[PDB]
Amino acid sequence: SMVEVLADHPGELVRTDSPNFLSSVLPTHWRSNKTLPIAFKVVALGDVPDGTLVTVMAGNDENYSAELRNATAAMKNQVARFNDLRFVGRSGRGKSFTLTITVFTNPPQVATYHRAIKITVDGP
Ligand SMILES: [Cl-]
Ligand SMILES: [Cl-]
Repeated sequence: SMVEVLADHPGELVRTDSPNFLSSVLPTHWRSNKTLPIAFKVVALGDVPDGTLVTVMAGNDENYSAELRNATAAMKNQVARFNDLRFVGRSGRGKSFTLTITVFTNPPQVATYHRAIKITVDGP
């Protein structure tokens, strides 16, 4: 249940654009190819079997799909923890990326992370 899920992770999860998923918090601006400060997690509020895969993609109007590293994780106890997601492709200082989340239930569901992320060679 959402109340129970919030209660396992108080103060750590944010809405996605889908009522069925929450996520951990990403930086607003990060350095290309740098390890993230908070390992990314996608949390299912609904039933998602263990082993269900989750993949993320990043892009914008200039770049349909920016390079990522380690952009797939598997659900376990309704949480998919990405061990080492990295943002490699750069948005530049003037634009940011939207991060789309795909959860490979049958059939797959798509969610979007709740903020844009800027990726530059130097970072913030
Ligand atoms: Cl790229
Ligand atoms: Cl850049």
